[PDB]
Amino acid sequence: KDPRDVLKRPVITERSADLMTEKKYTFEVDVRANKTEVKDAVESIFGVKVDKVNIMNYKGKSKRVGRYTGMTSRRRKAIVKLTADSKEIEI
Amino acid sequence: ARKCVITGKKTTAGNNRSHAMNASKRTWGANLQKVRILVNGKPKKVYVSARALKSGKVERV
Amino acid sequence: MHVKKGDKVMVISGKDKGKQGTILAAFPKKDRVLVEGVNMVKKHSKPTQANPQGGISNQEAPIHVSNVMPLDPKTGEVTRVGYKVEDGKKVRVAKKSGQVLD
Amino acid sequence: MKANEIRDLTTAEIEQKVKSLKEELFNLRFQLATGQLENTARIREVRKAIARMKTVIREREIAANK
RNA sequence: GAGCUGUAAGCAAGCUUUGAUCCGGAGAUUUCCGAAUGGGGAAACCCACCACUCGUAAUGGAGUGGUAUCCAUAUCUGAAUUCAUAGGAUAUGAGAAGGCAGACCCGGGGAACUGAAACAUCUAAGUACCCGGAGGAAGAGAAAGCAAAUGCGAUUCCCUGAGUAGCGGCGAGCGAAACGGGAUUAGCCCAAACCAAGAGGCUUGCCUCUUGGGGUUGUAGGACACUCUGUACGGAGUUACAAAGGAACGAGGUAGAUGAAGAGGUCUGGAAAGGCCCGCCAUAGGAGGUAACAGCCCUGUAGUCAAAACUUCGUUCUCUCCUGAGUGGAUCCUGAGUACGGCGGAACACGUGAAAUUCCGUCGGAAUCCGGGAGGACCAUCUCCCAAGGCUAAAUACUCCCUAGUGACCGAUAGUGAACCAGUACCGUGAGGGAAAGGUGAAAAGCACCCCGGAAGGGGAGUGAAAGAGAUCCUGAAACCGUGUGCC
RNA sequence: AUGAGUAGCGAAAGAGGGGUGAGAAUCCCCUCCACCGAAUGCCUAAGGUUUCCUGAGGAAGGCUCGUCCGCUCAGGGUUAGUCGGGACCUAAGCCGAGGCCGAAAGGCGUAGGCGAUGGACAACAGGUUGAUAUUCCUGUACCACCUCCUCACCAUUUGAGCA
RNA sequence: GCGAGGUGAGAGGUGCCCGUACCGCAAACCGACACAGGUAGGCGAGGAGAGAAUCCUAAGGUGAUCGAGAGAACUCUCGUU
Ligand SMILES: [K+]
Ligand SMILES: [K+]
Ligand SMILES: [K+]
Ligand SMILES: [Mg+2]
Ligand SMILES: [Mg+2]
Ligand SMILES: [Mg+2]
Ligand SMILES: [Mg+2]
Ligand SMILES: [Mg+2]
Ligand SMILES: [Mg+2]
Ligand SMILES: [Mg+2]
Ligand SMILES: [Mg+2]
Ligand SMILES: [Mg+2]
Ligand SMILES: [Mg+2]
Ligand SMILES: [Mg+2]
Ligand SMILES: [Mg+2]
Ligand SMILES: [Mg+2]
Ligand SMILES: [Mg+2]
Repeated sequence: KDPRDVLKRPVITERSADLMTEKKYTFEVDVRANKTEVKDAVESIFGVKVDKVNIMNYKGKSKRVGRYTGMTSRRRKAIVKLTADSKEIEI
Repeated sequence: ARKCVITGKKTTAGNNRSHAMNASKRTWGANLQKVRILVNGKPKKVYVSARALKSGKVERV
Repeated sequence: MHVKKGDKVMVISGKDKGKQGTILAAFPKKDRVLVEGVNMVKKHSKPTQANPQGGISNQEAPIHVSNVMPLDPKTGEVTRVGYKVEDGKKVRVAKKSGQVLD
Repeated sequence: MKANEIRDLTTAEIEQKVKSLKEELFNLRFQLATGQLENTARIREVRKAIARMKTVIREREIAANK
């Protein structure tokens, strides 16, 4: 499979912005990707050196619009720590 | 099941009848007997009705 | 529809009966059209991000497509519409005179 | 890229274009997330281009096995 | 053939005459679960093995394909045991599995309430229900028939026979069939005698099995002998009668095309399709929509056309297949654990009865052409058929679904439970039960602006024909709740 | 509708001073007082499933009020080789290739599997956010496996080594 | 049995999936309720005390989602006669 199927989009939040000072980048990834796949994808795509990947699953949030109610999609969030002597990611 | 492999004789339902004609359900069994016969030309012992054995065409092994 | 954007049509029904005008926009899903100068409505617009003043706007409202007829190129009278093939291309013809509209 | 143009390439050439379009789509999804993408219409066009190319590749594979 | 990017407003960014959106035919893709089938599992999740590929020094990681069971075919091995066999391994399979249309069909099992004014025989009823097999139909079907005539000629279904004959604690009830009139029509193929070939038991000149020919019936037919005759000239056929295949053409289905005639004048009106006065078209005065009721405003309708592709039927051609008449009565063949019988049950309208006929379990058990069965116990005579093998279309049953339509059918407590995001909300551990809820306007023109208020909600002003049409927005009854007051 | 402005408002100590606000007995802060303290504390199941944190709101829900909330609207928040579970094991029980039995459907059962509530198993201290922490950060460890490498030793068909 | 390359040490490297928020003797779970009920297990301090009893407290938590008066009959829960 292609590396660019694994990473969906970056997470841009106060928490993720804070982590970008410690050289950690938060991504939303495919729900079936393991953290080894995430590690490989980031290196191939961005040409960096990944120290470790931490990963977590998020449930769908219950949501309501008028009478109709439904679930948001569940997500899989990977925090990618780069090595000290690595190039940073540019976005 | 208790069904003759050759002729197909099996249990069948019907009524028992009292003298006062009260009807109650019951079965008639085939008179099946364990005998060694050819099954696909391979002698197995299976249940066959005595009636199917009566002829003698059904040879025992 | 028997008319399309750009055609000059005469309004045959409504308050603006008898008025000629150009089709500014067609809405085939609703069978309504926008005719220049016909069926003017006074929209009460609030101030918005686009328009900061707001105000009461005069604005064309759609009319049902069956209330307009194209004009005959010859006479300039209303005509029903027909179709003929011309150079391997279907065109509308003015049923009254016979000449092509577009 | 209309289908006619796609069919004139070789299978190797087409799959490369798929990779190029995947690079384009990937960058577009990143721009959207950061609020830096103006032409949102580009995303759907690129997706359909990839689909178009995959369709042509798969068409050839099927003609080969037959 | 000019807009489009669904409901669904809105903002955004775009696409389109170099033909978009949209409509139809045929393809591609089609995550995971589900018969679910690599293994497991608390469905929609987890863990593997084998090849090939990506990536790492390597491990770890990733992608594609294969990997259930049973059955069939082929091959290789072959236990206790000697040959063998069981078993095991490999390959090959558009083989089976599961679902449903709550229907129709054929079977395996099979109630009770209830009726009998109690109740057991009986009824309800072979119904409900459970289960299996299926097919577009199913079952039945080409006389061991119906009958009692100068007879009929497969089966199925409709009318009638007839609520008759009958059955029945002769109670409650149950209840035919044949003849007659119709729909539809259609007939065939084997087993055996015999011939030829081949093989194994040599059972030893006999027999069995296997191929092809032959042959298919009843005042008998066939084999076998005799002649006559065809060997395709001619006949048939994939719906039985053997079984697949291909063309050409016709008519359809799945998108569409074209399609006559009034903005007629005038009167109200917010708006004419209405009123009044005039025309015109009609193989078109079906219908829907359009600012009030339209044959002549729009989509249409009558009529006449249209298909790249897929699909249905039909007719021809190709193709495939194919002998059938007469005379003999030497001998031979004409369906065996069968028909039938006793015992125990069941089905026949028919409850064991005088009980024929059909089916099942158990036991006994024929004739076989000088033969056999039936005609309601049974015998004799006569009449009619030839069982114990198979196939067979049409007329018939039913509708979840598709198309086109119809109604002295409903019109929001009605009609489907469900006109509305309904098998939803809610209730239940679960099977399961199961609602309420439609209407602004022709068009959002959905009330700019001002005043009181935190807002809600109001009062003006505007839009509109109408706001006493302002979002639970057509009409707005009664209960019920208030305000004012003429009399008490 | 009547009953009716009636019954009830679900065990319990609050008081005052500031703040916010259109509005405060009810929300926030301060002070004192009071209650639990083998719990009314801390942790962690089953279960719930976003109720958690931040900001905004006061229609409805909250037996009063409301500026407030486990409510409404927006955002955000869950980081593991070592913790618990699976790539480990099995009990009861369940399933079950062939198989046995049964009108049908099915029942039983061998091999073989599944199945914790048990067995086995490698990380600790401190720090840190509004919301996570043996998970992130700092320090110092440990377990299994792999070899582009280095060193040491052994042995190459009674031959080390693995098993 | 397998086996020509092996064993030990060091250096370097690899280590996947699921759960992780919050309540959990409670207003969040089971009781139709923000319900005097029910809910396994671990920790569970001081004085007096045998004690996890009892009374008052620590850590920590809490002041209970209608109030202000009045202080009749009667009712309930108590105290003394
Ligand atoms: K009109
Ligand atoms: K009504
Ligand atoms: K104590
Ligand atoms: Mg995790
Ligand atoms: Mg009775
Ligand atoms: Mg037309
Ligand atoms: Mg017309
Ligand atoms: Mg009107
Ligand atoms: Mg209704
Ligand atoms: Mg109206
Ligand atoms: Mg009272
Ligand atoms: Mg209280
Ligand atoms: Mg909170
Ligand atoms: Mg309140
Ligand atoms: Mg355990
Ligand atoms: Mg926690
Ligand atoms: Mg006293």
